[PDB]
Amino acid sequence: QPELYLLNTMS
Amino acid sequence: GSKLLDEAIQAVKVQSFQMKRCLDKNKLMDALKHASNMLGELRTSMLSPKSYYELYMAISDELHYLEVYLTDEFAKGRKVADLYELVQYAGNIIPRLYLLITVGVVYVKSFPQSRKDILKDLVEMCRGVQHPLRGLFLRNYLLQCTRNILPDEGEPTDEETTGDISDSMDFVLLNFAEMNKLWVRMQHQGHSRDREKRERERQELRILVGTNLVRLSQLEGVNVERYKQIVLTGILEQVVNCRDALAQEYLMECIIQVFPDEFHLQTLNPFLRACAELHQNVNVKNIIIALIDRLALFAHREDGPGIPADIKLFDIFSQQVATVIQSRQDMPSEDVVSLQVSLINLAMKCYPDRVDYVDKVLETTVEIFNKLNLEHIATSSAVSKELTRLLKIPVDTYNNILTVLKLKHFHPLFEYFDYESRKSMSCYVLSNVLDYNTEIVSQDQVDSIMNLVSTLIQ
Amino acid sequence: FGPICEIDIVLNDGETRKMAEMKTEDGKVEKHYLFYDGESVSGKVNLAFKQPGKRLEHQGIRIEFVGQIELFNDKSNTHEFVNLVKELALPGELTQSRSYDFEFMQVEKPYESYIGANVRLRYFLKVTIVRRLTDLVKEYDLIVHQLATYPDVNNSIKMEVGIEDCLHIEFEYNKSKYHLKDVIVGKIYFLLVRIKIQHMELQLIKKEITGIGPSTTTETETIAKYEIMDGAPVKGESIPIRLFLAGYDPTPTMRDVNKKFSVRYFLNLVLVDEEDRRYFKQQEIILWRKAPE
Amino acid sequence: TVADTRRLITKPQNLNDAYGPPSNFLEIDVSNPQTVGVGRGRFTTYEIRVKTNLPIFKLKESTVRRRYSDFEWLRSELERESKVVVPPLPGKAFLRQLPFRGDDGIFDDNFIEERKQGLEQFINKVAGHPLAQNERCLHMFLQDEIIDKS
Repeated sequence: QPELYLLNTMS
Repeated sequence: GSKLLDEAIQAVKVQSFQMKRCLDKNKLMDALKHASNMLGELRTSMLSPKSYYELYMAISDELHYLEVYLTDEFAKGRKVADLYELVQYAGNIIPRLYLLITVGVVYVKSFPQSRKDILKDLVEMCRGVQHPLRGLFLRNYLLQCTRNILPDEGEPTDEETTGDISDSMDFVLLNFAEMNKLWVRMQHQGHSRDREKRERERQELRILVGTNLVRLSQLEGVNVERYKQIVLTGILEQVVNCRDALAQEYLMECIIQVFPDEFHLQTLNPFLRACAELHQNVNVKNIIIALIDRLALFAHREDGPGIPADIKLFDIFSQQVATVIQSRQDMPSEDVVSLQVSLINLAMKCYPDRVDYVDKVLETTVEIFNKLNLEHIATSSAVSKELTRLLKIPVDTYNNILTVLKLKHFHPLFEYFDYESRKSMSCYVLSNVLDYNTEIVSQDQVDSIMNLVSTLIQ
Repeated sequence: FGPICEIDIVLNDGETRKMAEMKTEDGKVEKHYLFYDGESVSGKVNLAFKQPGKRLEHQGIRIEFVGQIELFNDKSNTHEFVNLVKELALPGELTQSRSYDFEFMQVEKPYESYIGANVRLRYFLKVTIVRRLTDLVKEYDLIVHQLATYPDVNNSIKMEVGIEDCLHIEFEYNKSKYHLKDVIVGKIYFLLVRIKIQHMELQLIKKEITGIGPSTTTETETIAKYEIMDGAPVKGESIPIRLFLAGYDPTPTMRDVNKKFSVRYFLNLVLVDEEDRRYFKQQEIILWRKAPE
Repeated sequence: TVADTRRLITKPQNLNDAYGPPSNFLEIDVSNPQTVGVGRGRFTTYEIRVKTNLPIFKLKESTVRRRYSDFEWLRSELERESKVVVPPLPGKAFLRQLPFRGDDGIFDDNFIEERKQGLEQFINKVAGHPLAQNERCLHMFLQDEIIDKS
């Protein structure tokens, strides 16, 4: 049900 | 509906009943769990600013019973270990920080060594609450709890205390900067069609931000040089850079009101340079007039120093009001003249002896009317209303009306009136020279009386 | 009738020795004597004879110090990692009550006692009286904690993460390794914010990993949800974290214990937007039991 | 020491960031229903009015006309490429097109009002999504005045 989005490691 | 408000205050009363119940039994951690539950009601977004304000006031009263419970308990030797830490266990941040502020001030009184660190902590940990409304009220609750305990100069000399006036000024200026941020933020939250409602809502909450400036003036240790270099510098930085007319207008007037006239004289050129930098929609006229009005009342107040001779008011204001009006994009003619009115009023109340100044306003008023390529100015027009009110001040205020007849540029302003107003104004001046009896008239003033009759009849 | 005999164990230092607590299933809290790696276990086995007149024919009495790992509530999966025997009596009789001294010298206890979902690790003394068809057995549980000192290296965790051209944030936790009553001091710094964030919270998550190789179960439990921000920030906005770990009573990190199971902790930073979409980044932290001075 | 007041040091916030207007503004209004056509090929169109300050949208303001099939087209385009579990639409009402009901069918006012709100519900959840903003169909739908299905 709840939308999870992993935060990407930034360059 | 407005049920929410009541339902909330019901639940507050339920939980604050069980709070004091546990406080009577000395069940502290059980008390704070209900304190947290009570404070849970401040997490709502559903209440309007007015409704929320009422809910805050309610909860602030209840927290005070807890605050005093702790303060006494600690003062009688029975101090609770790790209470500052313990309240931070609360999962929700709003309850957590209100409790942290409460426990904080108790620690400051009970442990003077920790004052600087705790104050500096409490102001910094409020950065958690980014929501405009809730953050404003949280940071307001910080400012009121800390009212009595901030460093100052007339203090007890307990040489294990920490923190001085400089830490107080940073404390409040920081809380100010953050509270003004949240208040300007309010302008852009929510839907775009409620722009007039938001600006009504923001207006209600201006007092919360203004309290910081008030709190700064209440510091005995804020002398004129600290005001010059730290406090006004601090405030003007936020004011010009917030680029928001409502905030700018409020806070600039709020400065004028809150700090003493001693400080205003030493900071005139900075303040008026700030006036020129404001947003176009700010009423700059009302700021300058209010400031002049406060300095007028300072000139006539005896058992006080009066105005220093080195502070040349007229030379400052004449030059700056000019520069301010230059910086405006579309100032009405009626407004420019309302400032010429108060510049006279300044010169009259601050330098009665110096008639030459009053005539230099009028000479400069002529230059204004002469420079403005003006259509015939009706009596119904607002410019005429003000030039009427301008000229009546020398007539109504002076003791000897013969002294008005010795003003060179008093009469040339009659040219710009309506036919109707020349007849009325000439009548009014001549009418006053009979209502008080006449002495023998000198050469310049015999000339002026005939010129007043020539405009009356023709 | 009842039982013919009742076995009781009593440790020589049972008055002075400190006890400890363990959270089992359905919130129960058992309290047992605390031991450390290298300590000796010694005391008395006391047999209370209940049925006077009758006699107890046995083929021997012993006492065992045991430390074992139990997996999936399955007796057949139990592995003992420590076993020490003391024979207390040769085959014989018991007419009356007797007591036996025992001493296990400088006992190795390489692991900390743990009770989880799919794993238990426990130590105990097991007295056994051997009989012709059915042994009288009595277990006596002990907690063992494993201690450690301040680590050689303890770098702060610092990291920029984000959603490209929507949200960039830099977070920092002051250490990689925290003791059980330590404090997460940290900050969140917003570099770019083109979403509307409602709130942000720091979570502490416990993972319990059991099995070997492709045989791997993981049991996740969220031990804390700690709100750290309320409302929408802009860029340049700093948000302070101060999370006290004393309030959640966690276990230490336990890594490949007996090559059977792990238990690991994670700081899960979670932001939540106006439409309830949820953005997160997980970071392992090591928890460790500090040796008191 | 009586209280743990530890915090990490922070970079002061630049004043232009603190006071300057936020970078996350996005409101979409589905509004003003109108019957386009006569007789058998009648349908309702709605005015999709956008306001924003995100750099991924080409126009900070736009106003375009849309049909319920256009909303159905968008949701089908995003379901195929985007890998975003797309929110539902208010519903295809087939039984409302059937004849001789006790209401005006697909042009009932309660139906149109409830449809209209459900479209605003849909479009704000989809247009706020990060992964949906990268897709070309969303900008085609919101800011081009006619959709090009090819």
